[PDB]
Amino acid sequence: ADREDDPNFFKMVEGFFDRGASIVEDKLVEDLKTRETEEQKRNRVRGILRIIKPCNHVLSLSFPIRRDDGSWEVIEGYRAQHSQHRTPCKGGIRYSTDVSVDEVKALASLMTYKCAVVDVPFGGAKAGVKINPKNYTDNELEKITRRFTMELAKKGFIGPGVDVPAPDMSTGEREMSWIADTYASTIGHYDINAHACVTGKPISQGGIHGRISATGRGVFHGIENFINEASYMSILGMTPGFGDKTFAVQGFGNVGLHSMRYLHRFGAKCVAVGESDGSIWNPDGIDPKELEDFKLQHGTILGFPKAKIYEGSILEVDCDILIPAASEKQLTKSNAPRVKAKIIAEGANGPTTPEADKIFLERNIMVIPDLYLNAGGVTVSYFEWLKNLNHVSYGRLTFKYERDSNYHLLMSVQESLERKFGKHGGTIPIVPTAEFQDRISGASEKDIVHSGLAYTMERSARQIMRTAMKYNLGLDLRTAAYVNAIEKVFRVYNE
Amino acid sequence: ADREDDPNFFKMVEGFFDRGASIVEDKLVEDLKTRETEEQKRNRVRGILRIIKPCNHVLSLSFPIRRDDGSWEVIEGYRAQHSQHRTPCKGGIRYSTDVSVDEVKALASLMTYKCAVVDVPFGGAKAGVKINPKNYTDNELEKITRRFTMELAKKGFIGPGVDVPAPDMSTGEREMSWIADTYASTIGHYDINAHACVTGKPISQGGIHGRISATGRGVFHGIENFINEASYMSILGMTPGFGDKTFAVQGFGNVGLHSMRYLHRFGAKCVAVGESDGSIWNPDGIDPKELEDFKLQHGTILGFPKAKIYEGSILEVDCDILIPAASEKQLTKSNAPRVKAKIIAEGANGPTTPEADKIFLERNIMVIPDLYLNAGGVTVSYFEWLKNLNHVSYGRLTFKYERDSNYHLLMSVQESLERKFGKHGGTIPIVPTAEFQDRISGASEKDIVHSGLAYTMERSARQIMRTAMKYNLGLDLRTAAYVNAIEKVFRVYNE
Amino acid sequence: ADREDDPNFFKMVEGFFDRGASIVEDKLVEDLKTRETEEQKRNRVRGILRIIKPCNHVLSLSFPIRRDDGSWEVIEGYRAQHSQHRTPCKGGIRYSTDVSVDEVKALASLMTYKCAVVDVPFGGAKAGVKINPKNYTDNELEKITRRFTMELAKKGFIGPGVDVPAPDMSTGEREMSWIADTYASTIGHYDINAHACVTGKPISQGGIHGRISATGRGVFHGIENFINEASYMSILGMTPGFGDKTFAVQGFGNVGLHSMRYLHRFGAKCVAVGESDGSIWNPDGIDPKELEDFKLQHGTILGFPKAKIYEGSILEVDCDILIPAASEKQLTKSNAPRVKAKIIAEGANGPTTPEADKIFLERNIMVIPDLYLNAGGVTVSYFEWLKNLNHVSYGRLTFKYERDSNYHLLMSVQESLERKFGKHGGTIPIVPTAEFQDRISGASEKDIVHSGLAYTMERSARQIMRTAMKYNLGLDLRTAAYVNAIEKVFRVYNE
Ligand SMILES: NC(=O)C1=CN([C@@H]2O[C@H](COP(=O)(O)OP(=O)(O)OC[C@H]3O[C@@H](n4cnc5c(N)ncnc54)[C@H](OP(=O)(O)O)[C@@H]3O)[C@@H](O)[C@H]2O)C=CC1
Ligand SMILES: NC(=O)C1=CN([C@@H]2O[C@H](COP(=O)(O)OP(=O)(O)OC[C@H]3O[C@@H](n4cnc5c(N)ncnc54)[C@H](OP(=O)(O)O)[C@@H]3O)[C@@H](O)[C@H]2O)C=CC1
Ligand SMILES: NC(=O)C1=CN([C@@H]2O[C@H](COP(=O)(O)OP(=O)(O)OC[C@H]3O[C@@H](n4cnc5c(N)ncnc54)[C@H](OP(=O)(O)O)[C@@H]3O)[C@@H](O)[C@H]2O)C=CC1
Ligand SMILES: Nc1nc2c(ncn2[C@@H]2O[C@H](COP(=O)(O)OP(=O)(O)OP(=O)(O)O)[C@@H](O)[C@H]2O)c(=O)[nH]1
Ligand SMILES: Nc1nc2c(ncn2[C@@H]2O[C@H](COP(=O)(O)OP(=O)(O)OP(=O)(O)O)[C@@H](O)[C@H]2O)c(=O)[nH]1
Ligand SMILES: Nc1nc2c(ncn2[C@@H]2O[C@H](COP(=O)(O)OP(=O)(O)OP(=O)(O)O)[C@@H](O)[C@H]2O)c(=O)[nH]1
Ligand SMILES: N[C@@H](CCC(=O)O)C(=O)O
Ligand SMILES: N[C@@H](CCC(=O)O)C(=O)O
Ligand SMILES: N[C@@H](CCC(=O)O)C(=O)O
Ligand SMILES: [Zn+2]
Ligand SMILES: [Zn+2]
Ligand SMILES: [Zn+2]
Ligand SMILES: [Zn+2]
Ligand SMILES: [Zn+2]
Ligand SMILES: [Zn+2]
Repeated sequence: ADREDDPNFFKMVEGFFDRGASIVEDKLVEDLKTRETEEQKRNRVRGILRIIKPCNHVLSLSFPIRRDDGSWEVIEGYRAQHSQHRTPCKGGIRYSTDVSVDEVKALASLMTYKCAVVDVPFGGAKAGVKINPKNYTDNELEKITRRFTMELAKKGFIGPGVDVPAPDMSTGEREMSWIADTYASTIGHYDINAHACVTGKPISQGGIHGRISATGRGVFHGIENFINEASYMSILGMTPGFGDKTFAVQGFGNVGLHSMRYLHRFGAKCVAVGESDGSIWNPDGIDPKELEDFKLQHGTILGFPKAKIYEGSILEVDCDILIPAASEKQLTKSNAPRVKAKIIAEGANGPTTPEADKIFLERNIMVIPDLYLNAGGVTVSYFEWLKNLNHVSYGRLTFKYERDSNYHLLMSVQESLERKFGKHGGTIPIVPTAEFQDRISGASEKDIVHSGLAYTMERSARQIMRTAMKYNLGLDLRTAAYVNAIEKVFRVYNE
Repeated sequence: ADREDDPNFFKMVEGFFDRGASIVEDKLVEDLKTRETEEQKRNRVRGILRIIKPCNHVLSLSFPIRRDDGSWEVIEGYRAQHSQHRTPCKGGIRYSTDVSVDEVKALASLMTYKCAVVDVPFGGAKAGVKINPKNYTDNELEKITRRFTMELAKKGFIGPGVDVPAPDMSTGEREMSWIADTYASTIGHYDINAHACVTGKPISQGGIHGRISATGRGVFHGIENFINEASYMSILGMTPGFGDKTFAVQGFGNVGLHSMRYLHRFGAKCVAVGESDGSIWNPDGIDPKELEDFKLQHGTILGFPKAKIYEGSILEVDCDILIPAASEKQLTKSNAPRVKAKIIAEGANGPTTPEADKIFLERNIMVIPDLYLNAGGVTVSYFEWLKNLNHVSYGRLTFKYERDSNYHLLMSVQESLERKFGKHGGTIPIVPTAEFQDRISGASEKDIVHSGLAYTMERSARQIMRTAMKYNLGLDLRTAAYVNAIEKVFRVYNE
Repeated sequence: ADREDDPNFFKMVEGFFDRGASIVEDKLVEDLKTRETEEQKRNRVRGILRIIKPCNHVLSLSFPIRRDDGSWEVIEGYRAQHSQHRTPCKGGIRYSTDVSVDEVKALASLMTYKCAVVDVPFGGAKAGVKINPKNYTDNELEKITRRFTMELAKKGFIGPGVDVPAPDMSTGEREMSWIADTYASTIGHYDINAHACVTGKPISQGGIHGRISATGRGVFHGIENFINEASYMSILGMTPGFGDKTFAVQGFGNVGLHSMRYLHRFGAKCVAVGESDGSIWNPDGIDPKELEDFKLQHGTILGFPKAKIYEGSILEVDCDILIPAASEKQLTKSNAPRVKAKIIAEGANGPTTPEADKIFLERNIMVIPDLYLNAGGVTVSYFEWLKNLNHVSYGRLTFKYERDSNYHLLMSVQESLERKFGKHGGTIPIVPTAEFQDRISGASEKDIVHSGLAYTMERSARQIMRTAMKYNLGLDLRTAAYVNAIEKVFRVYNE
């Protein structure tokens, strides 16, 4: 959404993909042990990547909606299913007038690779409805998200075993609660797992802890996994830890709000927030809760008391971490050289262009790629789907057993020691640390979503770092991610 | 029975609901953050509350049977589903002549509120067939069970993801076995979950441990949690603990007997048991096992040696704990004044009417409401359903692994204690407690049923107790319960 | 093919089953509660058994294939399903020219009793296709197994909850991956468990760790569980353990190879390998990894540098353990007199005829029977089917949480101890041993596969031993197995 650096979104991801695929093409051919080796392996690798790139299924919908004034409006909509190498497909629904089959094809291709980076067992899919939800009433929105769902279900583009959606820009809990309900009510009344047909749902309708803040929490973790690796902080020329540093977020939505929230909590200082109508600034810090508070009461952030209204690209604030948490293609050729930050935390899906990437590369700015950084969402989504399939709130059946097993464990160590040091020690009590006391009943659902997220973010950071160093990609972390993703997906097509 | 206090079962439970519905009314109202405020909320609340109360679907059957002698007899039956706010619906099949669409309706609703109290994710449901089983041969009872399953199946009132029935009065393992068999042999031949279609099954047919005795056991756990609470035991004027307590039991069925078994087990003296033809009595104690033996032997509890035949309402026996475990509407305004017991443990479904509830409160008899006490049934039926869904005996895959790990964990405390106390300590064997040795391979199925039930019946007892004290219901435990059932259900309907 | 002791495979297996039944007939009768005592107790038992013996269903197939050369070829095939007392049926697919309806029938019956022995909740089934796989192309072997999958799909002889096939002779990962796909391509396109329709799948395609290796790994465990019971090695006249031991293996396929791997890993010297074009032999040891490389490089074992072409029945090689791991009816009345080994571990399916079983009995030769010994297969098959159902890799969500739990757990022992022993201890570190360090995150998938298998095999080993002694069967391990399989399947037969 720019001027003279606005590449076709799908091809822009194909561009990233194609790059990380030459980095491994040698590795893939060497891997494949096919008896007809040769270039008849080089090419059967060439064939396989050629099948991965294009979305397998796209469905373009035109369906009518009775507006609230009575009039009829033909509402446009698409869901692309990138890959089935794992079913079901996974990916959000976006309500925007930028929605096009190519944008939605791209977000789709971005989603399989996002799930490969964090080893989430879904092929990618994405959906968009070409509307601007500020122009519609809640009742209209409901009328839309439901009719969109009925069309998806009858053509096989939603369903717990075939394709599971999620939230995105201008969608969220509410519209997730609608989709779930119209599918379960119609196409899947007999389907035991009907409410696993979409993620992002309200806690009470089958959703999971922290799903709303999930993408932003995972954003904090991806940054932490690098903000603390001195290997890179050296190459950057700045010091480890969050306690030093300063950041600005583009976008105050589910991603941005929660990206701010957590970075602030662990010490970092938010100097600048912006949305589609302006940006505010104050190097002394902006408290996410006051900002949020103000945002909720005023429909905008502009004119926040404890900050100035910043004239100028927030992308170009003076800060250490810039977090694009709005939409795509916001860091482009023309404005990359003015970025002033050292780290670009890609909250959003593909907010930086290939050619901004190259500016950042040689300008020694670390772009942490969307592929990995915003996969907090699908992770905690996958957890939500898994919650649905399992039909049990994590911990429920085992809390009392482990609280029990653990005192009996602890009591074993007590008794053993008292058996030996009869009265020299006397009564050796063996009791939980405050922190083991919290852990003592086993993981709760909240427990699993935080730790399982961390585990994923730290592990997928690692195999990005291990892969970045194995190929000397330096700060080009993006293509390192597409290397692991291309790697894993090819494996499925391979065997 | 009772002819002057025979309220229509559905409206009666509707009453209990409404009551609890009022005390939350201000709470629910202030919770919901709807922007359109003031009293558009208060309507919203009794608007949602007005959808909860009525049953969504009720299915009336008339189907023919060929009796043994060769005649044709027509059997009528019903199944009511009260909610789908949780899929599937859960609820028993009862075979009595009292069955009417209405009692099946009230029973179903009761099941919805029940599962809410007890955090089981099922909407309530219930069936009934208008036969006295006693009057049919085993072969006939089979035909009736099967054809009634086919009717429920075709019209979609049974199925693992729609509606999982279960036992009730005059049905047990045997019948569920036939239900599960004709379902899975016809409609379910393809369902990987065909045997999750019903619960209460023979363990050999998909059942779970202790599902027969599970509602009895949950009765005990429910009584215990209060009887061991000094706050209520002061108010009630009785000693904490089961040691000094005497109790009587109306009904000697699945929940009748096993309630006796577990209460007798932990120290309570069962002085009297009743059935549909009379009661027996002995304030020196009746042993469940001897009584069970005699009953299976002579089809009647009457004429049991070690206890006299008690002339009169066993409900009115002198005792600590009165446990209705028969049909509904047995403690009424007629006989509520002269009950004698200080704790009513509603093992049966809706056994004390609201008129009695009133007397009991200002008499300061404590009523543990069926809502919370007999949920030990679904809770294990929920476990059985979960067992079927997972297709593994709990523990099977982890027994050895957990056995080994605890051993190496224990070993690490040892090798570390010796690493410090070189030889003044010597060799310090760290060994499992006899009880941690039982708990060393991890929880078996049995362990999950026992412990999961215990956790459940207490976690729910606490938030009942907490809600009694927050709204000063004192001993109106039922009203706190519905207050919690409502609060949890309402949360679904609006969010 | 033995020209004087070739019983019809099905009847032969019926004999083993008959044998065991008359042993527990008195047992089944006495347990049977039945009011109708007497011998109408005996006759229901024998009627039920009369139901268990015959296969419930057999599908015979004729379907044409157009060969690579463009000619038309009528491929015959079979699937028999023997029991549904557990759904789905389980059992391998076999490609051979021996595949007859009677052979397929026998193998399927062998599956139901096999899973009964190892407590794998599957009725048994088996399919063959009457082809020499050596005589067809990869392309032709795909058209065949794909069309066979379609024939099996459309008549209900494959489906994740109806009948889950798996590998067997001349089938493997590559065929399973086709079955799985062909099924999930078509019929199962909406099935959330389409990929659980078959086991043996590649790991990237829903397979499980070590399932190729699973069966012989259980052959190892099953031998191990017997080779270490002094009671049985006494009777035998051999030393406990693998230390000094020596074995020959008929068959070098998926059972033969890994049986030979694992036995070799834990001591034993493999002295003969054999296939269908001959045997090799070397008393001083055949290293399995060597023989694999040579096999893989030469498509045969004959002329393996480190052994001599053995001439003469591999079944009569001098060794401690003879392992038939090929086809059935290898050890027959003609050559059983000449077998020389003391433990016959039946990794194959039905390798030993009944007349040869008799000879082995009175020769004091312990045949560890197929029924139990090669059930490592289904068990790990079971594990993968569950893997597919649970849609999560084992441990994924709990690793990080368990790590921190154990560290705080130990940290609790540390600080508790330091609180007592102020400075007379000083700093009392408590750390994981090396072994508990490996388990400190919880069980990985392979962890479960390895310990789950081992658990299953030791437990099943025991209940066979337990049965043998109680029935004074001594070395008739087979009848002990059938006696458990009959016991277990019966008792499901309750209405
Ligand atoms: N769970 C999720 O929702 C996940 C989201 N993502 C990605 O992160 C991005 C944001 O998602 P989310 O934050 O949920 O969407 P939301 O709609 O919830 O929040 C959107 C934010 O972006 C701002 N914004 C949009 N366009 C611009 C612009 N051109 N210039 C400045 N600010 C702008 C909006 O401001 P205004 O309100 O003024 O338009 C708002 O602050 C998307 O690209 C999404 O794909 C990644 C992973 C998961
Ligand atoms: N899982 C369950 O079974 C659950 C059951 N409940 C409730 O428990 C109650 C009993 O269930 P269950 O015990 O399974 O039924 P059963 O058929 O198992 O046995 C019921 C017993 O109650 C007796 N009885 C019935 N009505 C009367 C009466 N009016 N006066 C005296 N005795 C009577 C019967 O006597 P006879 O045999 O002589 O008729 C029989 O002995 C039911 O109301 C059920 O809804 C609640 C939660 C779970
Ligand atoms: N999961 C499994 O695979 C399980 C298999 N089994 C049983 O084990 C046996 C084979 O399993 P699998 O290893 O999969 O079969 P494979 O297809 O893997 O080949 C087995 C081996 O047997 C050899 N062989 C075949 N026929 C003869 C013969 N007449 N004389 C000598 N050697 C012969 C083959 O050599 P050639 O190539 O020359 O035929 C090959 O080395 C069957 O009985 C099967 O049912 C038991 C449990 C599970
Ligand atoms: N937008 C917003 N979300 C919040 C706020 N406080 C908590 N949350 C989110 O609400 C969900 C539940 O929060 P909590 O109940 O406080 O528990 P939590 O897991 O500690 O959540 P976190 O505070 O993010 O770590 C989490 O997703 C939180 O991120 C808030 O002030 N604003
Ligand atoms: N009718 C009857 N049931 C019993 C008896 N003993 C146990 N049960 C129930 O039958 C099932 C099998 O009993 P057990 O295998 O001993 O299991 P358990 O959990 O240790 O038994 P309990 O703790 O007494 O419930 C359990 O659900 C018991 O509750 C009995 O003597 N009579
Ligand atoms: N056919 C064959 N299988 C092998 C060979 N080496 C290992 N495997 C099997 O392939 C699987 C993958 O091996 P690993 O990742 O090393 O796992 P593992 O659990 O340590 O396997 P084990 O060596 O049997 O203990 C396991 O089932 C191995 O048994 C081999 O040389 N040939
Ligand atoms: N749409 C979000 C999350 C998708 C999901 O939760 O499935 C993303 O870009 O990753
Ligand atoms: N009908 C039983 C519960 C049966 C079940 O769903 O398992 C009750 O009223 O609580
Ligand atoms: N043919 C194999 C089947 C194993 C499986 O089901 O994977 C056996 O005899 O056990
Ligand atoms: Zn349409
Ligand atoms: Zn959280
Ligand atoms: Zn009908
Ligand atoms: Zn029990
Ligand atoms: Zn056909
Ligand atoms: Zn392994």
